[PDB]
Amino acid sequence: EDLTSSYQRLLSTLDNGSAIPRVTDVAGMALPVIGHRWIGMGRAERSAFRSLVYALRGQQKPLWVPTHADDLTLVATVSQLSTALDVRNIGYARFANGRPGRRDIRIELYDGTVYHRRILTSTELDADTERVAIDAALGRLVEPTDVARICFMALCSAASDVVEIEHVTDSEGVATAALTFKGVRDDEF
Amino acid sequence: PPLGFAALEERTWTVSIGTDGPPVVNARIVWRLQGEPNLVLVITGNRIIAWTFAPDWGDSIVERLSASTNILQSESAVTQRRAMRLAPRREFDANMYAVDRERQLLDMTLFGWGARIWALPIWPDIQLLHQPLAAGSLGIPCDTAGLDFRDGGLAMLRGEDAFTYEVVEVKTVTASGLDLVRPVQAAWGTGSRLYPVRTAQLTEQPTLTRLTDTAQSARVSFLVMEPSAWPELMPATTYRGRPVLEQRPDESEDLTSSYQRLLSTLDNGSAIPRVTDVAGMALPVIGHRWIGMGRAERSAFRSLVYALRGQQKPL
Amino acid sequence: SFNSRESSLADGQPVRLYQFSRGAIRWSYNSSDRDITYQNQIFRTVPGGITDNGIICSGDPQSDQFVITAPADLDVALLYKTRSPSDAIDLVVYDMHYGDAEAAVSWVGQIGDVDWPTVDSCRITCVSEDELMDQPGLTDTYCRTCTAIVGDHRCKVNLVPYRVTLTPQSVSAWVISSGVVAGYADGWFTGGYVEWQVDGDNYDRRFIEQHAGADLHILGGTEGIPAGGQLRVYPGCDGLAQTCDDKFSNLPNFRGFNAMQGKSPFDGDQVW
Amino acid sequence: NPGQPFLIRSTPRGIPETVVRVGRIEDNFLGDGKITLTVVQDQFNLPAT
Amino acid sequence: DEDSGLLEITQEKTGSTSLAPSQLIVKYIDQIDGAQRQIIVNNNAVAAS
Ligand SMILES: [Fe+3]
Repeated sequence: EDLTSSYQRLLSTLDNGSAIPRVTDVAGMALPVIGHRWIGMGRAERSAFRSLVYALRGQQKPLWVPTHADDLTLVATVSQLSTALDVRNIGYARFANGRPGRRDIRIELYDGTVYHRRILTSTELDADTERVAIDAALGRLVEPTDVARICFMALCSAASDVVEIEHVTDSEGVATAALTFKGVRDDEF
Repeated sequence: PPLGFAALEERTWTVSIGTDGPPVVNARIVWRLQGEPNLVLVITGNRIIAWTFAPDWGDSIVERLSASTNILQSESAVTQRRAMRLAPRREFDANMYAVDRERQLLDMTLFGWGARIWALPIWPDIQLLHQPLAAGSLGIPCDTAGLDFRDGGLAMLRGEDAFTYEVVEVKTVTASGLDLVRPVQAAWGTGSRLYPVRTAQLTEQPTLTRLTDTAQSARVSFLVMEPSAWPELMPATTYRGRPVLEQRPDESEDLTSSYQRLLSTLDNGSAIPRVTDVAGMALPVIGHRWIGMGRAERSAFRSLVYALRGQQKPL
Repeated sequence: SFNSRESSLADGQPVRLYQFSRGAIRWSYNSSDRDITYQNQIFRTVPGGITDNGIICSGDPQSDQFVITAPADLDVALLYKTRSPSDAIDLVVYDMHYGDAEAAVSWVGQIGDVDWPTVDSCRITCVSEDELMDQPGLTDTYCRTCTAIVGDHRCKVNLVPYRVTLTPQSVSAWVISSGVVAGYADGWFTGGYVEWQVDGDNYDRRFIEQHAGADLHILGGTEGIPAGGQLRVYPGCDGLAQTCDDKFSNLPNFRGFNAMQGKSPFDGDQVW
Repeated sequence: NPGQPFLIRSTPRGIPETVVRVGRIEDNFLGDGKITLTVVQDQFNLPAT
Repeated sequence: DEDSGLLEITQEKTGSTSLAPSQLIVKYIDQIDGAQRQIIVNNNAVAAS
């Protein structure tokens, strides 16, 4: 089932009168909302999902919810010790220059090894290429041909406490459920 | 900054204004020198980001004109009208797509700029250049008949991709071109699109639906925060000093009529009700539909709508 | 045409204008989406709009308030954010229709209270002159002291000769110190007030708790006092007859009753 | 204005031309556009004898 | 009037006549001596009913 995303904001106090309204950003921060679906096809997966649901305790316990997009694509290989990842210019510097949300990276190499990094600051280099920085190292030299996706990470928690576990066949069978996660400012800040 | 000025020497710096910064430009640059009172150069303005996404035209784009007119009627069928907003608020509803290099740009722009003023191009007013525009030329000779072009407005050239674009300030309309104050710094040949630009804001953040790994369809809705001046013209025919609607409505969708009455005070108890005619007059209600199939008809309809001012002006 | 437009059934284009005036400074605002020029005065357009709740004239000052809603960044209301201005901001409300140069006066009054319920809005409560009739009117007591504020219309004492213009030496949280006043006897300035120019022909006034040597104590703190601005300081009268005559020689106008009688009735019990 | 007398007629209600004196006033020039008045019949007079 | 500037009249307040007083006592002070004095005002028509 096709899924979409939204940027929920505390954008109240629109203050509409008769002439013209005016919207003020109380916080100037965007918390993304992401939907999730999964298929069990097994007792172990269903038990793990139930344990996860119990651990969540509704919206209380947060957890990172990586996306699965392809926002960033490499245009030049990066040495293992280099921290100057080069990506296609997508206006990142003007929009994203270091702030909570959209400042985490998952390399997700072809083999299967995934590296979690932390953006520090992005600088504009060219109308087509940039030199976004990272926190520390990459692990090895990776060419642009050996990257699948980047899938910006973001801390999120459940948006609706109620969870529907649609049992179809049996405990040892297929099952369906839907979950929605919303960004939240947490993790000591 | 510390640098001597030679006698009879004029040093002209290049004040480069970037595109990234706080929305409100509140700058006070001070040129302080010994034995001279401070000569502060104050730079003021605002920073805006233009909407450079082309929405597909598979589904009709809906333009909404809304105004406020609170009317109160007495016991008799007499109405006094108090049209409130002189310039109706304009809302645009459309659907769009983003696949190659536009999905990530759209996501970044929405996350960053969010609920802030945009520079929305008028998609229904698309226009194609007839002759190439030389770089640095002042003035774009193009049709301006029944277009949303106003003196001191904005214009936005576009190319095949989102990146290929540039915004200029239009001084006046000569009925054949657009007088410009700043020369164009890049030349686009025939085929580049021309769009009128009006300030707009995201009424509600679109709910993005994922189609595949890199693909998202959005239902973007925009509201313009600037008055939309337009001539107000009524139908040529006149009857008893009032306009007459001579247009024949479209019959594609069946239409009905009703006789609305101020038939309140039914006074239903338990035994039997009894309805009293406060005024004993019937005011009919009629529906109307039309098809433009032309720029002139659409301009005339817009002028009629502006002249109506909601329920205020009768005909 | 204003009355004709009001009676008109199709030309109704209401627009409400507000004029906030404080002496030589005027603030003009309009509720429409574009500026309006009236009587050579242009009214600014506030992003977000300015609107009221209605006018009530029921004869009860407590109930007939006028409420104004406007953004939190409104210039006239911004003054009240830190401290209420000493002078009252008179407000006059006009009514006019777009395209007509004639306007009618609807409401006249002064600011009564201002608050900022939300960051995106501000509520102003405007009061009429009728509310000033709730306070008592006795204003008379047979006590020893003067019972008159120095400089009032009853004391008839001219304070202009006693005006002292000075630049403060140092300003602290609660104390403003100046060496010029150090040459006066302790308590010379006690009971006086300090006035200085804020903008145009309007001054803000502050009373003095006590004067001792070179240090002056300001009631309610010294916040808002410019550290280098010019300040005018007037003395204060204790109210005692000896104080009134020795310092100001205004004994003939002394409104107090020092030694006429404290209790003596003519219908008591025993005179001795 | 308060205390100002004026005439009111409403044939459907069966009320002939009547002289009334204004009482409480509550008008709304902007927004609802509702001007509501409370009036009383004119019966105030101070005889000289 | 309804067509001359009247929108709607809701309250009627027909009132009553059997109630209300028949005798009224007015107390006043004479400034010549400052002694309390009173006068009596009667409503014969209402009093009979
Ligand atoms: Fe005195």
